[PDB]
Amino acid sequence: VPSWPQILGRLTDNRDLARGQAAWAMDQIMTGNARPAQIAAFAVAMTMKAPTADEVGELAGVMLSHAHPLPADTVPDDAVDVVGTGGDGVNTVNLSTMAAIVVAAAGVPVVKHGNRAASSLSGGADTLEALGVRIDLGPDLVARSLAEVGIGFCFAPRFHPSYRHAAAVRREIGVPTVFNLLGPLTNPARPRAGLIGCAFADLAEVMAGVFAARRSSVLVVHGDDGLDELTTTTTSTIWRVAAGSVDKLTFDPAGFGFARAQLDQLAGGDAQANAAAVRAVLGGARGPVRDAVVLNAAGAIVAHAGLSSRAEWLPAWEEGLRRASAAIDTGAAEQLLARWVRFGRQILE
Amino acid sequence: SVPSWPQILGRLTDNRDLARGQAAWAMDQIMTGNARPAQIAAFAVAMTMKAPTADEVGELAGVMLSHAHPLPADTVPDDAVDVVGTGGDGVNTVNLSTMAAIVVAAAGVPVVKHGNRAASSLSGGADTLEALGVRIDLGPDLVARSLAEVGIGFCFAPRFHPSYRHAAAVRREIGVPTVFNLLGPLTNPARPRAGLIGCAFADLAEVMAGVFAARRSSVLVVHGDDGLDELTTTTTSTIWRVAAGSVDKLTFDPAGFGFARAQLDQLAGGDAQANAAAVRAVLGGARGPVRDAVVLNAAGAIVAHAGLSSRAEWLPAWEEGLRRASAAIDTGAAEQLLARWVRFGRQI
Ligand SMILES: O=P(O)(O)OC[C@H]1O[C@H](OP(=O)(O)OP(=O)(O)O)[C@H](O)[C@@H]1O
Ligand SMILES: O=P(O)(O)OC[C@H]1O[C@H](OP(=O)(O)OP(=O)(O)O)[C@H](O)[C@@H]1O
Ligand SMILES: Nc1cccc(F)c1C(=O)O
Ligand SMILES: Nc1cccc(F)c1C(=O)O
Ligand SMILES: Nc1cccc(F)c1C(=O)O
Ligand SMILES: Nc1cccc(F)c1C(=O)O
Ligand SMILES: [Mg+2]
Ligand SMILES: [Mg+2]
Ligand SMILES: [Mg+2]
Ligand SMILES: [Mg+2]
Repeated sequence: VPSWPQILGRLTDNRDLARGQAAWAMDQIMTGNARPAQIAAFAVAMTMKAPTADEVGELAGVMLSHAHPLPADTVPDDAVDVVGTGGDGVNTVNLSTMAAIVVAAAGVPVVKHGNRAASSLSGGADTLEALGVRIDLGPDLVARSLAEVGIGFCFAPRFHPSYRHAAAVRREIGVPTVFNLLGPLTNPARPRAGLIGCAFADLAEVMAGVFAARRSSVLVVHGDDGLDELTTTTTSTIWRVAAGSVDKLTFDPAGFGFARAQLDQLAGGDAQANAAAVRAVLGGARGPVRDAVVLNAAGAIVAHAGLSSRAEWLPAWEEGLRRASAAIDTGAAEQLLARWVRFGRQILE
Repeated sequence: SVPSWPQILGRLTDNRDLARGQAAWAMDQIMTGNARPAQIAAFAVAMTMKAPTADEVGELAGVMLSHAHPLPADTVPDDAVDVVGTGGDGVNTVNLSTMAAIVVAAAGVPVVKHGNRAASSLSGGADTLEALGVRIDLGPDLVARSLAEVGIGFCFAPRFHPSYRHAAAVRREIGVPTVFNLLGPLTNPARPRAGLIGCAFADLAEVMAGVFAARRSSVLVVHGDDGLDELTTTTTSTIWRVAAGSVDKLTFDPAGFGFARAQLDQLAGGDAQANAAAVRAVLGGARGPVRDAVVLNAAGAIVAHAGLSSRAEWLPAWEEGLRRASAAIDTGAAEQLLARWVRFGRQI
C-alpha cells in the first residue's frame, strides 16, 4: 500500500526504502500527480537520509521511461557522454563541453546530455548556443547530427518534458538534492560509456553504483578542489565503473606531467566569454584551459576504451591524452565544431 | 547575510542548527503567504531530520502566536490551564485530554483548552466536543465569556490561527509528522501559564519542554512509555516538569498511587459518537480503565496549575490532584459542568 506518508515516514526515520517505493514516488512525479509539497518533501528526505544506488536507479529508470528516445539503430554501440551535475559553485569555463568536442574529433562518437546554467554564468547549452550550435533539436535531428558530424546534443528540457514539475520544485527550493544527480543519469540516447562529473563528493559513489548496475564503462569524477570535472589544481577522486563493479581511486595529473594550475586560471564568464574560450582552445592556444580540456577529453576516451577493456590504466591514459592533443593540433577539433555549426544551419533548407 | 530559502535549507540539509532569527524568518514567510508550498515542505522536513532545537521551535511558535487572534485583555485568569497534546501517537484512544479538561474545570481550575479536529485518529477532541453539543466555533469574545461563565473555554485552532492555513495544507499533503506537529500545543492563543502537554514523539518532548521553560509556564510535558501523548496507565511515563525557567526530567509510575496496570486496547476509541458516549459514561461515574486514565491526567493538570502559586511539593500536589479529580466526577460536578457548557453554547 504505497503512499507519501509511508515513504516519507520511512525516510525521516532514516531508513532505506523498500524496493519499488522510489519508483512509485517517481511515477507520481512524472505524471503530474505529485503536489509540489510532496515532490519537495521527497527530494529533501531522500537527500538527508542518504540515497542508495538502488533508490536512485529506480528514480532514473522511471524518468528514462518518460523521455523521448532516439530513433532505433541511430546511436553507435560505443557512444560516450561527457557531462556533470554542475553545482560546484566555482564558475569555470565549460570544461565538459570543450572536452566533448575534442573527444568527438578524436573519432569517438559523442552523444552529450546537457542543459543551461542553474547557478553558473553560462552552462554547456548556453555556450553552445553562443557558438552558433543549435541546441533545440528533437530525436531525429540529434540522430542525424551524430551520424553526419560525429556528435549530438540532447537538450534536457526537449527530451524530458514530464520532468517539468520536479525541475520547478528544484528551482523553488534552491538547495541541492538527490534530483541534482538525475541529469547525468538520464541521457536519453543511453550511451554505454561516459566521463561523469559530480560536484557532491558524498553522492559520487551512488551515481557510480547506478552506472555499475547498467554495466556502463564510466569514470565518475570529483576534483578534490570541488570541481565536477577532472581538475588540474590538485588530485581528483575517480570512481571507476567497469565489469559492473565500482573502484575508488585518487588520481594525480602530475604523474602525466601536468603542472599544478590555480582555480582562477580556469575562471569563466558569460556565454560570449566562454564561447571565445572554446575558440581559443580549439585554435591550439596553450595554457591551463587546454590542459584541463585535454585531461578531461582523455578521461572520456579512457572510459570509451573500457567498453573493450584489455586497457591497462596508465597506457589507456597515455593514449587518451595523445589522442586528445592530436585532435586539437591536427585542426580536427576546430573543424568538427565548424561542421557541427554547419549542420545546424542546413536544417532550415 | 540576508536570509533566504537556499541559505536556510542548505544549512539544515548540512545538519547544522540555524542562526538565531532564521527560523523566525522562515516562519514569518510561511505565515504571510509568501512561501511556496515546496519551500514550506522542504523546511518542515529538513528541520525534522536535522533535529530541531528549543530555540528554533520557540521562534516558530512565537511567530505563529504573533499572527493569532488573541483573547481580549484581562479575560484569561493568571492561573488558567490547558490540557492538550500533539496527537499522532497512532493508537486511536478515547479523548483523554478533553475528558481531563472537563474534570479539571469541574474541580474549580480555569481551563482554556486549545484543540483541533482529528488528523490521523477517528475523532479528535474538537470532533468529540462537537458531538457532545459543545460549540467549538466561538471567536475570541465568546471564548472569554465561556471561560467567565462556565469556567472552561475551547479555542478551535483554525478559528484562531487563520494565517497558518498554508502550513496546515502542506502538513495534510505530505502526511509525515514534522516539527510542525509540535506547534499546536505551543500556540494556544489565550496563552495560559500552566498546562498538561502531551507529546507523541519521545525525542521532541524535551524540545517542547525547553520552549515552555523560556515562558515561565508551569507545565508537565508528558510521554507515556507505551507511546501515548498522555499520562498512561499501561506502564510508566516520562515527565518533563517545567517551572521557573527550568526543567526536571523524571520517570513517573502511577502504581505508586495505587493504579492497576491497564492494556492499551482498554483505552481504544472510535468515531465521534462512540467517543462522546465514552465521555458521558466516565462523567456519569462508570468505573474502569478509561476513568482511571482520565483521573490520572486531570490530576496531572491540577499539579501543573499548583506549580504556579507553588506552595505544594510534588507528591502532596499529586495526592491532592487525584482527590480533586476523583471528587469532581463522583459528586457529579463534571457531568454538571458539561451540561452547563452545552447550555451556554445554546443560549447563543
Ligand atoms: O550552473 P551549474 O549548476 O553550475 O552547472 C554548470 C553546467 O554544468 C553542467 O553541464 P556540463 O557538465 O554539460 O557543462 P560544462 O561544459 O559547463 O562542464 C550543467 O548542465 C550546466 O550546463
Ligand atoms: O488525530 P491525531 O493526530 O491522533 O490527534 C488526536 C487528537 O489529539 C490532539 O488533541 P487533544 O490532546 O486535544 O485531544 P484528546 O487527547 O482529547 O483526543 C489533536 O488536536 C487531536 O484532536
Ligand atoms: N530543467 C529541466 C531539466 C530537465 C527537464 C526539464 F523539463 C527541465 C525543465 O522543465 O526546466
Ligand atoms: N546537470 C545536468 C546534466 C544533464 C542534464 C540535465 F538536465 C542537467 C540538469 O541538472 O539540469
Ligand atoms: N488545521 C489548522 C490548524 C490550525 C490553523 C489552521 F488555519 C488550520 C487549517 O487551516 O486547517
Ligand atoms: N494537535 C494540536 C493541538 C492543539 C492545536 C492544534 F491545532 C493541533 C493540531 O495538530 O492541529
Ligand atoms: Mg561539466
Ligand atoms: Mg563543471
Ligand atoms: Mg490529548
Ligand atoms: Mg492522545
